[PDB]
Amino acid sequence: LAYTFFTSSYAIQSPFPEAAVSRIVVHTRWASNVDFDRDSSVIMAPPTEN
Amino acid sequence: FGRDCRISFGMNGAAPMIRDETGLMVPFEGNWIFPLALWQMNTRYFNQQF
Repeated sequence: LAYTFFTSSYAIQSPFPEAAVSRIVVHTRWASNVDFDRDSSVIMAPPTEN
Repeated sequence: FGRDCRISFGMNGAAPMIRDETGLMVPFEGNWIFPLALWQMNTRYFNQQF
């Protein structure tokens, strides 16, 4: 496929990652903006990472 | 044409097609009807194919 077909080539933001493979990872409050931190985050890495 | 106007590249010499309103893949020919808002949301892409 010519590069003109893909959306990324036009610098369009996407709601989802544009990748060959994507997975779901739990990351508590990864987008939150809080005033007081409860300092009990649970964060993993992608499964390719230990 | 409506809000859903997905375009598919033609492969191995076949002409590219754009989705009709009733859902039929049609080539880039003939007489079409566009709402203005349709072009606005896809200016860069449309202004490359047409």
